[PDB]
Amino acid sequence: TKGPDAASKLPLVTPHTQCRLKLLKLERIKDYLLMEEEFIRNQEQMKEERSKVDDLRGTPMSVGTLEEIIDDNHAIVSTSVGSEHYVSILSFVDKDLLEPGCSVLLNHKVHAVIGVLMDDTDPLVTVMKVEKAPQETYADIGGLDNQIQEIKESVELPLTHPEYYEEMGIKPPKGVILYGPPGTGKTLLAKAVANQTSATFLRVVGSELIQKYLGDGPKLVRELFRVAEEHAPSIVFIDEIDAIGTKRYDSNSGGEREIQRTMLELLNQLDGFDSRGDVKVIMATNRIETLDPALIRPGRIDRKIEFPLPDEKTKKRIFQIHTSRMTLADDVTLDDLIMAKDDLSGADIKAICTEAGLMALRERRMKVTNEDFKKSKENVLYKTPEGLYL
Amino acid sequence: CGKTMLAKAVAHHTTAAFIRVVGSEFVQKYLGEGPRMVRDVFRLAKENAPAIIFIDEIDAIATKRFDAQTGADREVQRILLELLNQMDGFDQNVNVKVIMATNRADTLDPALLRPGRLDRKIEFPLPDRRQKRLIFSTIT
Amino acid sequence: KGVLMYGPPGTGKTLLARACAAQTKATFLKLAGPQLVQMFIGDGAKLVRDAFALAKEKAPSIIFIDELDAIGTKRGDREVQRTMLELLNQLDGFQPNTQVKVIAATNRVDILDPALLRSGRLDRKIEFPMPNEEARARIMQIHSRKMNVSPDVNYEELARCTDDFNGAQCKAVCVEAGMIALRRGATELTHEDYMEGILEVQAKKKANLQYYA
Amino acid sequence: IDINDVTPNCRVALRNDSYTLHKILPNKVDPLVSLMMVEKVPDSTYEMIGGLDKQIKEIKEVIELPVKHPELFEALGIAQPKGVLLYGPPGTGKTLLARAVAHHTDCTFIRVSGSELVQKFIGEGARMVRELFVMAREHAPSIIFMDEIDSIGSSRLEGGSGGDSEVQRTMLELLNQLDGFEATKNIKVIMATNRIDILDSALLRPGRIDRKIEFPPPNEEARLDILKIHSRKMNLTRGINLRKIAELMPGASG
Amino acid sequence: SYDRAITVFSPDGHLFQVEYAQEAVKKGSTAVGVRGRDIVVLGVEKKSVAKLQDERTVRKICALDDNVCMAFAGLTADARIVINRARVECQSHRLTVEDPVTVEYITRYIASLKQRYTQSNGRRPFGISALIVGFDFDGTPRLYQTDPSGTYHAWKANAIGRGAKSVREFLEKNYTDEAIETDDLTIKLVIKALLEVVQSGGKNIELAVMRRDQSLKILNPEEIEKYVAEIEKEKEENE
Amino acid sequence: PIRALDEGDIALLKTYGQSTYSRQIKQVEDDIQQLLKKINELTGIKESDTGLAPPALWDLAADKQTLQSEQPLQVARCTKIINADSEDPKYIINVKQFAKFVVDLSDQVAPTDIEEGMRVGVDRNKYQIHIPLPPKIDPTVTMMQVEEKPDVTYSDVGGCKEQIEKLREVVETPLLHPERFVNLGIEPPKGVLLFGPPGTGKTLCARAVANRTDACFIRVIGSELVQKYVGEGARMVRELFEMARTKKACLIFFDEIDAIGGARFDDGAGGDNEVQRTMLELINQLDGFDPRGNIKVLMATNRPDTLDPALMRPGRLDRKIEFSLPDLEGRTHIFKIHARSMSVERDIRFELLARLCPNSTGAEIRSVCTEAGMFAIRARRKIATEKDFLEAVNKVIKSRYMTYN
Amino acid sequence: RYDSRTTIFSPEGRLYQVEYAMEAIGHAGTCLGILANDGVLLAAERRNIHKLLDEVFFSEKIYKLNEDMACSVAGITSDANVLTNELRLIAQRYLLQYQEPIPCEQLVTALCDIKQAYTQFGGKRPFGVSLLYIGWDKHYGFQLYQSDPSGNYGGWKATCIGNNSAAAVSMLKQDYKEGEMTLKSALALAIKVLNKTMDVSKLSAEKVEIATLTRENGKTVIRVLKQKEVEQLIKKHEEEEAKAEREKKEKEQKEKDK
Ligand SMILES: Nc1ncnc2c1ncn2[C@@H]1O[C@H](COP(=O)(O)OP(=O)(O)OP(=O)(O)O)[C@@H](O)[C@H]1O
Ligand SMILES: Nc1ncnc2c1ncn2[C@@H]1O[C@H](COP(=O)(O)OP(=O)(O)OP(=O)(O)O)[C@@H](O)[C@H]1O
Ligand SMILES: Nc1ncnc2c1ncn2[C@@H]1O[C@H](COP(=O)(O)OP(=O)(O)OP(=O)(O)O)[C@@H](O)[C@H]1O
Ligand SMILES: Nc1ncnc2c1ncn2[C@@H]1O[C@H](COP(=O)(O)OP(=O)(O)OP(=O)(O)O)[C@@H](O)[C@H]1O
Ligand SMILES: [Mg+2]
Ligand SMILES: [Mg+2]
Ligand SMILES: [Mg+2]
Ligand SMILES: [Mg+2]
Repeated sequence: TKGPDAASKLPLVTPHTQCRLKLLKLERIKDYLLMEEEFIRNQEQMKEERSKVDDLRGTPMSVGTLEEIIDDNHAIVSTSVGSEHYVSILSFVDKDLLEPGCSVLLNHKVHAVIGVLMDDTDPLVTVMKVEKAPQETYADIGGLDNQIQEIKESVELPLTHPEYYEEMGIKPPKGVILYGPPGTGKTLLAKAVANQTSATFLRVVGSELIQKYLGDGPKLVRELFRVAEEHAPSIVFIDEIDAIGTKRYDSNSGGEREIQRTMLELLNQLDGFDSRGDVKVIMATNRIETLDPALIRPGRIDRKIEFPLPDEKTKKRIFQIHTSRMTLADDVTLDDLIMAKDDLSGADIKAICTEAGLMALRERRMKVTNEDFKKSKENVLYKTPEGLYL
Repeated sequence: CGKTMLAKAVAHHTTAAFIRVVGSEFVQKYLGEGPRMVRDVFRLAKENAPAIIFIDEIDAIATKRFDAQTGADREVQRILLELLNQMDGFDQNVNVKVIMATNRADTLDPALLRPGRLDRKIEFPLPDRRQKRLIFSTIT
Repeated sequence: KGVLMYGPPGTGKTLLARACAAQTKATFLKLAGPQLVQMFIGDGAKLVRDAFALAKEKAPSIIFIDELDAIGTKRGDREVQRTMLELLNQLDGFQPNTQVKVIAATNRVDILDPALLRSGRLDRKIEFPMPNEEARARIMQIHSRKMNVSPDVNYEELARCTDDFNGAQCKAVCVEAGMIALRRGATELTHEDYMEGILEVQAKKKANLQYYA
Repeated sequence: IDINDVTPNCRVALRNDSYTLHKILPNKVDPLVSLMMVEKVPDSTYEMIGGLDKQIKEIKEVIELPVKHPELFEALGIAQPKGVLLYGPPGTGKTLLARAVAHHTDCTFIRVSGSELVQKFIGEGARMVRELFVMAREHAPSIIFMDEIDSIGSSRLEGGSGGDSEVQRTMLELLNQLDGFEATKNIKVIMATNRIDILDSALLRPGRIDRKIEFPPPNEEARLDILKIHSRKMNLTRGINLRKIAELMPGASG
Repeated sequence: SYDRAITVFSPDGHLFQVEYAQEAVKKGSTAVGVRGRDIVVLGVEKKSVAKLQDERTVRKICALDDNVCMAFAGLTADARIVINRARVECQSHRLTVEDPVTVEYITRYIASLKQRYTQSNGRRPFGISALIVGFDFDGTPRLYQTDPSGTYHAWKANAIGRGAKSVREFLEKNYTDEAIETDDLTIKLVIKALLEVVQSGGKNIELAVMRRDQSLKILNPEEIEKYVAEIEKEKEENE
Repeated sequence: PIRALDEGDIALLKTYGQSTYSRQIKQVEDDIQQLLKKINELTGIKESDTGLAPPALWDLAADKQTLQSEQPLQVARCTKIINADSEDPKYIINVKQFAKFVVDLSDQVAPTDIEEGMRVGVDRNKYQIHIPLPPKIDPTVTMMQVEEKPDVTYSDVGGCKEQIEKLREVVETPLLHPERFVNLGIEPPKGVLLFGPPGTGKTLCARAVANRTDACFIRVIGSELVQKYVGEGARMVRELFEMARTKKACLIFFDEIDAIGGARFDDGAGGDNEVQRTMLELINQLDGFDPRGNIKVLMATNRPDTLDPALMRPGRLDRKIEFSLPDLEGRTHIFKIHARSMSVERDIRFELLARLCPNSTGAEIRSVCTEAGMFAIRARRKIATEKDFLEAVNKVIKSRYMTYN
Repeated sequence: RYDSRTTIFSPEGRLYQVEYAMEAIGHAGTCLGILANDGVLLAAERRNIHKLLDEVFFSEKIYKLNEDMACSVAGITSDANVLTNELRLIAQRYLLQYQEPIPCEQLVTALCDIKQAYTQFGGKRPFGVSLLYIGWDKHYGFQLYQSDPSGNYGGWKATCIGNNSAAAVSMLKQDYKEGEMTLKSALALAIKVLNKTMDVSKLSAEKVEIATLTRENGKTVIRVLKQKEVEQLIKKHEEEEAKAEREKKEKEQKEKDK
């Protein structure tokens, strides 16, 4: 129960326009930051037994794996080179806190237990934590109201109002899979969750839990969920999970068997024998049909959220959101682009806006226009026989 | 019709280096090793300075790219793509020449067959009567 | 000097090895495949050498190597192959006059290295086939010997109904018949309990399908 | 040494017999990736390219304009373009333009090409992609060329006995690096392909590949330009008509 | 794996390829059909045609007999085949019994034909849906709907094709006795229903009307424009 | 026909369409970012808990505990006493990963309590023995065992009556009532494979077994058995079965054993023979040239068709049990179990809901109940009603049958 | 996999084999047709014009179905021959029954119903041939129709099938007068579009065949233009193009002066 790690983020200046009010808000943020900096400086400018204890502690302390603690002052430790020694335990160590497998600390020369180092989290899993917070609030997601509602009910309401569920003896969904075509808000709705959540967010990509050696992928998955459970509440976002989790066929190769083994370790973590803490999982997928049923099972993935290509009103929302910060001209009616019944993702709409801005800049004009938007729409979109029906 | 033999003749009267390989040697089992050996061969030539690579039977790998739909066809196309890359790409080689021998050039990929910085084409037909006279004289 | 017992899983070659070790006297070395792939380089070859040396010291000896396909299949690969080569050398390194016989066992021979099955080395191949109808009737009687099986059971009919059961599957048929008789508070096993035993062994269920007279 | 410069996953030198940290060394980089950045720029120039005026202008927009003048995009209120995909028939100048960009740009030019990210070991292409983009972020602003991306990245196959699941994983990692959490800061990507119809829709999605530049075979005017470009260093006799040669070459690539 | 055979049940009990025929129907343009007191009307989306293309050869509303019409949604060639067979059966029932074909009889025949093609394994189901609107010999505005599976129902108002679900929901909401009290409000209702899917509304609309004892009449484009103008006027007024 | 921006174009577009506050805003934002960096730098780095005890529990002069009792004895296994040569023992030791040695005792007050393979302690410079140690316990396998009983009983497993009865027989009756089996002369099965579609009560039944049993229960982490260092997985399974034999009555619970070993066909799997080797050692332990003792095995798996026939053989997996999709009665019972704790109306037709959910698993039904509660919550209602349950069924089971009227 | 048979529906409702035939029509030699208020006409390219081939038949792609109708075939040769014979049989059966020429739409409908049956029934691959029909009947006068492998047909003022049909139809769309096109202008437009769509050097007259149907003295006449007339049309088109290029050069010179 170390506690939530959160992600420090500065306030948001409501007026996106360049005006004095924005200047005042930013100046207030800056002046508070300056006061904090000077306070730290003044603390350190106005500022024995433990020092000698640390001197007695080895200078280049080594890290070794405790194994089969014995007696009350003698334990067997490992040197991380396979060798193991019947070392002694100084009084400095906590005791009643050493457990087998714990990465204790050893004096370099005499090899005596002198520390416990209960923070031996692998770098591969420490990197995949979220310390910043992307500035994609839910107000940057045009439409997707139902999807936002589902994910809020899954990963936000259980933390902000944990009385509704206890009031009817219901466990909220622990798993969500966001599936859809290539670019519809699947990753925005994880960015927004990270931005607006007080829980430890853990980015991951399915193609990252796979490791070169044997038994390392499952070990990494176990470590990832162990840290996600130590820090609680926590959310684990596995983007593009079809990297690992595809159908479990009868393998003939060895790498494929190892990948499936990693997938089974993930399945056991999601819903295994023992239990699961307050760790909530959000997977993302382009092609859900190819995923294994055991993974899509509605005990590991309680909610499945489709992100279809936006309809007309959602498309209008996307254009509004992505042209808000643009000096749109009064000649532009963002309806001609909406009406055309062509596959337009939110990514396609943003690319359309960017290309319209670039067309204006090419024409030497800083204010976009309708012809610019038409040209951008034509030149951004890259990609049944006639008369066969009707 | 004496094309491997002409390759060996240039190797004999070669002043710098002659790396000989067979196209069927690039189709090994483990993933992404055919391309790795193509890269290794070309890197070896570059490091060994002016050189002549020879690929005896390129029909195995350098065939019309075609639309792959399985890991094996896709890996063969990957071998061909690596070969195209290394023969003419961002890392233009210096004094590294290439010779590729084949039974027919019609099944060859248009990119590798590119009448540019990838190939100049020569035909080794069946011996004419005059050439047969010469073959008999030389052999005897 | 070398006999290989190869067959499908369950035909009874390990039981034959156990029966030999029982009614053979001599000294029996129960080598068991994966035991000889220790991580430390050379440890597997050392184990093979020590086992063969112990067998030699105990003059009349039989070394039963269960599931030889573990020690070396066909080709870490370097170390396992070196252990296989050590076994090959140990086999080749004494005349048949030595009273140290070796009994390998295997489910899948297609895995085994052909070099292992060569003249001088493990040579006397013993195929262990799926039990025929009479063999299945035998196995069932053997494994039902210590029960209250009623005289009316028809082991010939049971053998007819098996249709490509192992000896292990026949034993399981007997065991499941016993459990089914224990259910329904039965003092004796019965032929119908045996039928339910075959059903449970195959994991299938019997239902009164409505489109059958 | 100040602690604050000692960041996780950085190499440091330790004194002998005392293991005292006494220097911060260059960040560790996988040797395959390290020998993948461009040290000696090619000698190709925009003056060696003919008939690709519009393609040069678009590619130059996408790469040059954002890194050099992000203020323009900030004023416009638009997000910078991120990726450009060159495609077209064989030999139309797709790698020539990449070489010209590498020569004429002052940004760190990294280059993958072919199946350099396809490794027999499990989960190695993804790791190599991650290390690549870490290196590009370190030496930002960066331009990552990726020649023949259809090798590493093409329509995904159902996970089975006849599917390259590992190359698919490599491509998925590349997708995540191009556009996932923590969008790239100043990395611009130039992918090059010879057949675009097979690339995964995830790659071709805008935001990952913002712009797509076609390279049609020259239209006899680009052919005259290419003839002049490649005959400049040549002793052409008088009365020689490169226009006539261009006409004689219909549908011929550069 | 329980697919690709027309006669193979899936373990759930589904014959999937007839369902695929229905999914092929869904790829056709909206066709609405309504019945009133003395009028039965069929509307259809035109989808427009290349200016070089001729129009009279693009038919979705076909009169099977004097007192029966059929609107189409699905594969065009299957449309033609089923329409031809339906016409043959109308004029053959006339011979068998000296009475005009009833709408129920002809829709039953079409459904039986589709079922016959779904029964075997060397045939492909007729991937079409049809709206059969007509007047019985006694005089009654009957409307039926037949699916590729060979099942036919009797509806009071229904839409088939691309905008089937939306148009059908709108008809459920806005179909009433006061809305079909006369012979013009029904037409207003059909144009209203189609305007919910067809963007243009005047160049993507064809209406065919059948009145008691009167031959099928296809409304002129100018009349369609006048009607849509009336609906637009009412909409702006009642806003 | 597209000019390129010149020096003046860029120098005017940055200076002509411009807010009089734009420069100040940009500078202030940059200052905020730099200040954030500097603040993080100054207060950066916490105090990673090193394990120090609270003061006054320490004992200085422990520098004397470091100078005396200094010997950081390595652990060695006496593999051969060299026959003891009567006198002059000259023991042998096997310091793992380091070397073999020929050594002697030193101040060993009990030169007789040395034995072979007793895991003695040995000095660094001169390798004389100093003190023996108890046998190794392999902490991974030590924690593999289940200590705290999960809170699942044989009453939350609805729709599985025959399977529960078979599992109870095989796993409990031989343990708590051997009299009937010995009386009938039947040796009960020793080994069960629970298989079925993903989510049917396999692991739930395993949890119920763990709760009910009074005997050693060992949940085997399928990932802990796969490692580098070829032979390590086989060693771990060997030690696991050794500890199981040590325990009077043991119940192993290999979960998702499809991870540890399927078919043995190698071909291109030359790099995946280590997993096959550990699976072969597991097979040998399950049934080989040795009695296995009072060890009963559970093996859960969704896909019991990739498994090795040598492992599925009914000498190792003797009582294969199938968890099929529950029938109507089972589905109704699952609804009742899962809605017992829910705040629902008093007249909901759970038989109707079981009918509405065909070919649905217990996990599916749990999801239906959860979504019914969620729908009630999304309307500020405290009591979930039949309408909410029907909406949940529609949302979960499915996400037109006009030809099947 | 939903394309192993012609009678298999994709889970989306698509007949992949019929779509394959439709796409495969793209291999056929470019045929096109223009309708003029004076008459109707087809043009077609000779894909293979080897010098060792003989010219035994007066037309390779354009067949005369009956007195008042002709058709250009584009697709597999065997299927095209089968369907041409069947079209002639259908027309003559109608003439025997009713004692008047089959209307063009009726003939097209009959053959397209045959094609539909092939797409629908048993183990029979769909006819991999598209057809362009031109004709004159007492009801709608000069008519031009196009028919697909799937048995779908439409009526067109101008259209093109085969190779580069997209470019040819776009060009006709650009440069066709919806109601003020005569036969001479139709022939000129046909030559233009063929020149711009064949994409093989100059428009060799021996590599194109043109047929025109017109009413004369109350009788329909179908004439396959002789090579002399085709050469004259090509020469006139080349002269027109040269004149346009001269005008553009003069404009460029004037711009240079300016
Ligand atoms: N509903 C939306 N509202 C606003 N922006 C959107 C929306 N959908 C997509 N976008 C835009 O799409 C781009 C990124 O999309 P996103 O990362 O959510 O896609 P995705 O579904 O994760 O795609 P992929 O499968 O390729 O990873 C950003 O420009 C984001 O603004
Ligand atoms: N022919 C047989 N006669 C009697 N019992 C048999 C026979 N075959 C198998 N069994 C029974 O099968 C059970 C297991 O047999 P055993 O362990 O010998 O199998 P195996 O096939 O030799 O082994 P492996 O699984 O390594 O292939 C034992 O109960 C044995 O009694
Ligand atoms: N537009 C051009 N202007 C000048 N030279 C050109 C042009 N296009 C191609 N070339 C010449 O052709 C050579 C090959 O072109 P390039 O390597 O860029 O082709 P590519 O598209 O990468 O081909 P590939 O199909 O082999 O992958 C260039 O080095 C240059 O010599
Ligand atoms: N028969 C049942 N009775 C009650 N609850 C059940 C039943 N079957 C499943 N459940 C519910 O489903 C979950 C149990 O799933 P379980 O762990 O047993 O799945 P599994 O079959 O082992 O699946 P997998 O191995 O594929 O992950 C719990 O929510 C439990 O409430
Ligand atoms: Mg995404
Ligand atoms: Mg040769
Ligand atoms: Mg290139
Ligand atoms: Mg489970």
